[PDB]
Amino acid sequence: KCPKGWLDFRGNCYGYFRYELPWKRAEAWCRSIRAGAHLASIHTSEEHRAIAKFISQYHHGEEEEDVWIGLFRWNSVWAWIDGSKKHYSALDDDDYPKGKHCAVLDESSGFLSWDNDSCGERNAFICKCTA
Repeated sequence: KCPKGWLDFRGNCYGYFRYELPWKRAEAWCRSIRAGAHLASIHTSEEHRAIAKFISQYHHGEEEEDVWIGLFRWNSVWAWIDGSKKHYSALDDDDYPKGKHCAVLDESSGFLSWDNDSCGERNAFICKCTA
C-alpha cells in the first residue's frame, strides 16, 4: 500500500520530489506530505541500489541534480534525522572545515556516492516512510 508513484521496497515507501528546498525545509515537507515520513535513511547497499534506480528513471536537469537524504552532521558526528541507528554509509568523510553538514546522493555518480553539501543549498529530495 505505497502511495501512487512511490517506490515500494522491503517494507518501506520512498517518495522522490523535485521541489528544490534547503535541507531543513525538505525534512519539514516530508513530514507534512505523509504521516510518519522523513528524509530517507539508507541502511543497506541493496536499499541504496533500489533508491538510485528509482531516482534515475526520472527526467533530470543537465547538472546540479543532487538529492537530499536524511543524514546530517551535528557536534562533528553524522546521524539520521529519522532517529534510526546508522548501519551503512556511502559518504567519504574527509578533511573538510567547509561548513557542509547535510548529505546528498550525488547525481554525477548515478547516486552511488554520498556527498556533503551546505544545508542552505536547494536540492531535490527523497522521503521515506514505513509501509
